[PDB]
Amino acid sequence: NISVDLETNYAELVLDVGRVTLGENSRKKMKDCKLRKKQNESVSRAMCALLNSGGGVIKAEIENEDYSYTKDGIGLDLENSFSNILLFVPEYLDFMQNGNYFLIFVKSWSLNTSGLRITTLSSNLYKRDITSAKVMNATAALEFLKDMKKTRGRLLAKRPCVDIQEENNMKALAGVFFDRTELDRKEKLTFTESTHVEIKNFSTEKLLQRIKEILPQYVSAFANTDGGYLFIGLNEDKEIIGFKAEMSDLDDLEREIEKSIRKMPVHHFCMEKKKINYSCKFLGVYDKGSLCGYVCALRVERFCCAVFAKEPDSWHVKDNRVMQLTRKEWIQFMVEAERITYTPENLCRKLFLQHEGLKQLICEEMDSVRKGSLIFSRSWSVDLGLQENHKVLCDALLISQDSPPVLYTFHMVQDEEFKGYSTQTALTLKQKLAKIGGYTKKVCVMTKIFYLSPEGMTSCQYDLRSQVIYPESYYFTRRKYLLKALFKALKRLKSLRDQFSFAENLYQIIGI
Amino acid sequence: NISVDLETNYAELVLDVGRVTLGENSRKKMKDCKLRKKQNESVSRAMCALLNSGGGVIKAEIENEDYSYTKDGIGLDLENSFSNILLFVPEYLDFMQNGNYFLIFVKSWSLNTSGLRITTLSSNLYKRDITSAKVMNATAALEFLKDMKKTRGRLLAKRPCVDIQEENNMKALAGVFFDRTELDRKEKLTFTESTHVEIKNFSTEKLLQRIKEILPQYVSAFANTDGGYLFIGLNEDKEIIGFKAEMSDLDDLEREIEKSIRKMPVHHFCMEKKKINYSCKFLGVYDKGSLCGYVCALRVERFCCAVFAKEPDSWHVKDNRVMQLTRKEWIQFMVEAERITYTPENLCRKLFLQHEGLKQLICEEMDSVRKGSLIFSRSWSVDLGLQENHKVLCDALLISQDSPPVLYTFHMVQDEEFKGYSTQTALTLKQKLAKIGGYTKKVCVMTKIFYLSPEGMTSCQYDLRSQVIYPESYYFTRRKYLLKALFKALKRLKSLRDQFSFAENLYQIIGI
Amino acid sequence: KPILAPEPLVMDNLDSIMEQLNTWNFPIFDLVENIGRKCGRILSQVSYRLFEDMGLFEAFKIPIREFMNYFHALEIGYRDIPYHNRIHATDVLHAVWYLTTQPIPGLSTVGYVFSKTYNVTDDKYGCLSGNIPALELMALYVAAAMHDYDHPGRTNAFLVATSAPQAVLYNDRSVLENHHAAAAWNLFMSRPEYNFLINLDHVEFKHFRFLVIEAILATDLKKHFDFVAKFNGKVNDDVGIDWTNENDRLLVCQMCIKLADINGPAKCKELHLQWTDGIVNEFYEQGDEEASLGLPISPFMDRSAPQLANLQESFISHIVGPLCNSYDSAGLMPGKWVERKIYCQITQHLLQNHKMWKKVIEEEQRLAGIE
Amino acid sequence: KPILAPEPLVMDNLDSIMEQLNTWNFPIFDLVENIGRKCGRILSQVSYRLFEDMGLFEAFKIPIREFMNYFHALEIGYRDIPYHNRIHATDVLHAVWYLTTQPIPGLSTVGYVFSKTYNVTDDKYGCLSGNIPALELMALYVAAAMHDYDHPGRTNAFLVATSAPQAVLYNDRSVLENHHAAAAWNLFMSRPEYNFLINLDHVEFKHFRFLVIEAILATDLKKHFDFVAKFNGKVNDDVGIDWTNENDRLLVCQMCIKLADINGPAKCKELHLQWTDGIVNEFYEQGDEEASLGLPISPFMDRSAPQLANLQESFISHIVGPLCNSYDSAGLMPGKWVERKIYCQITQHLLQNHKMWKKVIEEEQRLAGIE
Ligand SMILES: [C][C]N([C][C])C1=[C][C]=C(C2=N[N]C(=O)[C][C]2[C])[C]=C1N([O])=O
Ligand SMILES: [C][C]N([C][C])C1=[C][C]=C(C2=N[N]C(=O)[C][C]2[C])[C]=C1N([O])=O
Ligand SMILES: [Mg+2]
Ligand SMILES: [Mg+2]
Ligand SMILES: [Mn+2]
Ligand SMILES: [Mn+2]
Ligand SMILES: [Zn+2]
Ligand SMILES: [Zn+2]
Repeated sequence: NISVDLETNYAELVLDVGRVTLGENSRKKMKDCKLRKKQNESVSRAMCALLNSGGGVIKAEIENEDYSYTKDGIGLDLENSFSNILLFVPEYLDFMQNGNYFLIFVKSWSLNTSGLRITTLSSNLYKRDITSAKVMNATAALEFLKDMKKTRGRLLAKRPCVDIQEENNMKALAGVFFDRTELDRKEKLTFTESTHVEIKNFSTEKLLQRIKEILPQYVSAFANTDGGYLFIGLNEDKEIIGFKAEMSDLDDLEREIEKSIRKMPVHHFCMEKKKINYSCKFLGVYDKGSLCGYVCALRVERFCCAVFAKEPDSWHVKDNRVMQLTRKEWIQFMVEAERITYTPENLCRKLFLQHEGLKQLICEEMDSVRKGSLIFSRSWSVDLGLQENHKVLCDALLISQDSPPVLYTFHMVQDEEFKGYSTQTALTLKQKLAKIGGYTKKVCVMTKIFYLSPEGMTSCQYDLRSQVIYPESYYFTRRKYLLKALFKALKRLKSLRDQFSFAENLYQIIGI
Repeated sequence: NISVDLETNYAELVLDVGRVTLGENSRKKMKDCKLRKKQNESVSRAMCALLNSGGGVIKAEIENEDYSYTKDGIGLDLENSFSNILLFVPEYLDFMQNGNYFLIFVKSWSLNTSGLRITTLSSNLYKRDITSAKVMNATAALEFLKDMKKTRGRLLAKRPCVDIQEENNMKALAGVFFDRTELDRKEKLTFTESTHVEIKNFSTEKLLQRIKEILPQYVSAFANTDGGYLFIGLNEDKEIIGFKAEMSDLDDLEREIEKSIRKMPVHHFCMEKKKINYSCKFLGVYDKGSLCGYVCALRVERFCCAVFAKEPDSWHVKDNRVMQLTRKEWIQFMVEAERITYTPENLCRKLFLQHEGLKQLICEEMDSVRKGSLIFSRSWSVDLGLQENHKVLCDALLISQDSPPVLYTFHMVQDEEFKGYSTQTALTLKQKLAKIGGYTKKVCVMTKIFYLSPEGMTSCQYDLRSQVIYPESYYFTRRKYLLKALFKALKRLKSLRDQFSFAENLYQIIGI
Repeated sequence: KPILAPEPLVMDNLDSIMEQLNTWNFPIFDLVENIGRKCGRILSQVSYRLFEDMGLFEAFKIPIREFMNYFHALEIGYRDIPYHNRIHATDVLHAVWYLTTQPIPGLSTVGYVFSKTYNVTDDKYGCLSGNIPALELMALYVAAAMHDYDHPGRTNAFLVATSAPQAVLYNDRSVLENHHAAAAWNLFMSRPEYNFLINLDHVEFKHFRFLVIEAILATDLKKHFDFVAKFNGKVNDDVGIDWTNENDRLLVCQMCIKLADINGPAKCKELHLQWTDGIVNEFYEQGDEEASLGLPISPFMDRSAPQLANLQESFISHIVGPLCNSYDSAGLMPGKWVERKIYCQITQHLLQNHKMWKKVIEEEQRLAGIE
Repeated sequence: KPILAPEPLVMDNLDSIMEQLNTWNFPIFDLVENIGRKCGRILSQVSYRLFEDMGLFEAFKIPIREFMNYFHALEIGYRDIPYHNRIHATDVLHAVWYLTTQPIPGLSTVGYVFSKTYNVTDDKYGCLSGNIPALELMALYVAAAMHDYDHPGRTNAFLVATSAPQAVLYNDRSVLENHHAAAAWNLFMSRPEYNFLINLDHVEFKHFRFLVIEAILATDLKKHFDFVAKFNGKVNDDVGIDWTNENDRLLVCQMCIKLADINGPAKCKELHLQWTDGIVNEFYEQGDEEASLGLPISPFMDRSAPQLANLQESFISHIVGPLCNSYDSAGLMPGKWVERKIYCQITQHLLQNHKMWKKVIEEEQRLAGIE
């Protein structure tokens, strides 16, 4: 239920997440917890998609009335989700209540010391923290996947006769308990939970519902850490209780368990693909010579590679659609590493000689700039990998320290509007600077459209800066870092020919 | 209250943490929560010290009686602490109930994809997660410190006239509220908590106690993120209540705040050292023309470098003492990057010719080894950086795939015992292999001591393997990786002369 | 005095034995006996056969007369030393041709030139000729022909230690390889009759010269571990080998020529033993010269106390072994599918030779211990 | 025909001007005028003065006669080309001496050799002579004396493009630097009368030769950015520069000789203008030769359309600028404490010259735009 807003004036991806309740008191008093969780999930998915797609804006309609951002705030759950996604919220997120809408400006995710290339809401990889199954965080999942990739996946020793107790004792006792043909009610176990033992108690009515939900995560945790045994039908005090069921109920439960396990995504880093090796058994419980119920024992063998409880919860924006990253793409991202200067001189001279009014317009525009660089191109859209527009005479990109980058589009057609072309070019330029360029600060690109009359009259048809508003952090940029990011992006896009005035003469003499 | 056990037979650092209650039910039913927290803290400190000091054993006396590890377990709080310290508990920790003691075998911390060089219980660096002050985890602290180190630390822009609300509005409102000479009781604020605003309500009796406790973390969070304002004396509904106090009480509170702020550790990455810029103000609250109480407003300016609420909680073992890492050492660790083969041939030939029984003893010992490498030295203690023992004839290190490394000590003195020397040498060798060598798997070193009679009689005075017991994971080692780690450790210790039989002749011919 | 090739450019009596140019264990010494040691036309004839098989004569419009003249002059340049003679050059050229042209299991293929002994219809095999441009392949073949030109029979260490004029000229930096490349290119540019690349443009000639020089300089064993480490780092990368990158193709060609220069241990028993005998004879001559000059005798170069088995075992385990392992792990090693597993003759021969040398060393040690 | 030095090894008439050897802006051209262009004894006398100041004559028991003979032969070897003559060699030797010996603010000091113009009592200053061994310093000085020996007045690109014999000999890999080092060492080893290092053992002589060759080869501008990047990576490391490491000391010496080779823009206005005039005269001669040969005229080498200001501005902003910035950031730049801030004459002179060239370029552009 997240759609890309195509009617916005911003030169960036704007994701509309629908009506969202905002404010700490307003959100904590929401009667429908399902709606609150759905709104939180939508906002988190939009934020993850923008982080993975070069940054943008999340636009949310303020559902609650009489909401003031200064007086009410955002909401504890939303802030917790943002903190989970991002280590430093102020470095990436900006908040703005514009009229009836709430805008979250999200900077693109940048590679850092952690080594993460993308952001994930939940990797859905589980491990065993001695007794608990926990979903690996981004760093833990990264380490696990890289270790498995590096190694293409993943008898007894004589010891002194000393009476010791280890986890192997619990595992052996659980294995012996697994092979028992029948069980006696109200008997105590000789083992407890460990890295290889999990014990849960479920009601008969909720057993089928919870098998589809909690079994995948425990199976993933066992297959990821060391395998183990899951016992269903034992209370807190390790007393055998079981659940009452018929033979048909046992068959249906076994089928549901098989379907749930086979539904679990699996990624293999080895040459020999393997299935999840599991064994499901039902042990009858006899009380006073009569069958009380059944205990479900599931033995999960150690798996060679990654086992997912669900598909990894990572999102991005492709073809103006918010799409969840496929398992293969997510794995590839995780495990695989990565005055005023007028250039180029020849193109600037040609443009100024062919069109006299263009030079005057450029001088008038640049008289208000303290220091910066202006780069001309026949079509900046082509250099960014988009389709060429032959009606546009030329494009100019201005990079200055006191102002955000500005793209100047010039056209000779009086009765045609080039707002969409310029907006798309600016959006693509911002995305390339953020991701390919390597720029690690908040950046926005403004657009200015001019009509060049044959008689030399110049008019500013469209000025983006006067129609959109950004947080102040977006209005101050680092000129040197912007130029470096632009150079890197142009080099990686195979469109770097003469944009930067390097001393070719000097390097040619030297031989570099 | 953690001491290094010098009476143990293990060839590793054994830390005694005193009596510890174990078992899930036993620990959850402990009447004294202070004692339980103290035991958890001691175990965590010992584990961190062993992780930072090359691994070892934590020995804890089982306080509760009739405790069985297989039947009872460990304890939820201890497992949570271990999970917080270590991403993958089974990779580093082994548990063994030996008689009346509980042994936690801890592997040394190894550099991984996360980039962490040491383990920290709590970095004590706080940041602002929109409304909350949270202690930076290891990855967040690493990123923050590296970013500050790289940069040697850390006006208005014209925008369209659009009625918008941002965090700057809350900051400005809080600043205006800060400068108010007097306040009116039961009036509502125009702002709420944000990245720069924190609002807390404290009782008069607990105010002095909580100033020494919670003020440092909020001050650290503000100085680390963007500065801000802390307001004490406002209830949940943002109504001005205040606390009743006298002028002497205000002076004492101001002195306590100043002492608490000046006590906070500060590390500077810049050339110009600076203090924490803070301003404390007391605003009177007037109700019906009478002074009700006072509101404490603390403005913390943005700080240039790291601000600590307390010293970073990282530990290690030095000079057989468990010492907390100093702030400088912790910062340096965080921000600054890093058949049978008989060698050497000449030394082996000399030892075999000088002592005839030594060759027979070596052959008898190695007849039971399928494949491995035996390295002889005049004194393996010297090669590890320790003091030389002239009474020891020679030392031999055996590396085999089916057995853990074994150090063979040979002596000609019948009436003297070399158990301590051999144990210390094995401990140092294990530590060097784990940390300097780069070995990333669980490793233990056994010792065997032999007496070489002048007539050629050989007797095994001490056999470590028959007297100590390890988890099975320690009895299987990777021979190639062990040899690589030993080579790296010897190279970094400037004691690599002829231990490995490289083809010097071939390299000399080639010229390498 | 231009060294012009003999008037018959093609020798018909060899046409039978050239039919065995498609197998790794090429009986090169039988070809030397058939042609004759006096004339020394082996390298020219083998190069002509390989160029005809590739078709580089028609691809680049290479004149036959100039090509034959220059390769005959190159043959004359090689000295009659036990190992680094024209026979070694012919062997290295045949080995690079075999590595580039023969089918490689699982190698995907993308002007380009294919050998006449390769089956393009089959889709389960590939060849390096289908991923490396024809100009680069010709550069690799020419460099292999030039890899050890004008070799003095002495190692780099001997020249550096004795302060030989060649060592002083190149400042003790890859003396042998620099000398070989410089002498080969000086011979090529000395006479107009040796210019078989007249049909190449100025830029193509410069690129060809750069590739040939890089490939020749890659044959130095002092930088062997550097090349091995660089190749392993490039292969272990998730990107892998990129055949659209000039640097990756240059590295692949350098690895091919390096592997072909030390292919002797990877052959059958007879060829390996003959090459070992030649190299140890050269070592013995060098050691005799060292003894005459008064310098200490280098290891393995003492005729009085031979260590041939130790030298061969060390060379296989340290130099040839890791290089072959890296080349096979990259996936460029020729082989066949066995029915799915891959069978490589080169790796099997290397393992057999290493086992033979280990057995010889163990027997010698046992005999010494008995006495 | 050995080129023996003149019988008077020490010239007394120069003793006054040598007193100004302790300042960066050494009037070298006045010394050339005083000595005389015919004899060309400037480099020998300056080297003798510097060696006496260091005391390397007594430290290594260096014979005076052999040293003077070899340095006179080295002077004779330098050709009378506008820039790369013996005057440039003397300037580079003086610059390396100044960089190594003069006080450096904040440089901690650890046989070793100290200059007679350095105050060891003060603890607020340091010198590179206190952290670099005497053998390495002597190697650096000798390499600076040998850095551009037998220079033909042409760039590497010109030699490569024209297929000069020197380019073919060194396979288009650092032709000029390899030629300089090889010719210097061949001259050193040609005559027994030039052997002033007879008192060094075999290992020390080999290490000295290696250091000299590395320093000479570091002067190539084609690898300038490689050295700059390596030095920046080493300095930005938390470990920093380790003076107990041989590789770090070698890199420091290479950086010193590289900075001294292009020290011209870092001098006063008069010396900078004279060196610029010399280098542009050499460029004009090279461009005339290119026009005669029919090749396109290289940039900045067209006498008809000079671009001296553009060339100097580009050279300062791209080559000298980053190198000086890296050297100063490492902390090895000489300077003085101002009362605490550090004042460096070299950096100030470089900034002033860059501003002068920018002003000249702006004036020329304005004049062109007016017309
Ligand atoms: C000249 C290169 N080299 C001498 C250092 C050398 C040449 C040939 C062989 C060689 N040995 N065994 C064979 O089977 C034939 C060739 C490959 C080995 C070496 N080497 O490094 O010792
Ligand atoms: C031969 C090196 N080089 C030509 C490529 C060169 C030499 C000298 C100078 C030079 N220019 N300005 C001066 O002031 C004197 C010297 C440093 C510049 C260059 N160069 O790279 O163009
Ligand atoms: Mg060779
Ligand atoms: Mg030079
Ligand atoms: Mn060869
Ligand atoms: Mn020079
Ligand atoms: Zn698998
Ligand atoms: Zn600071």
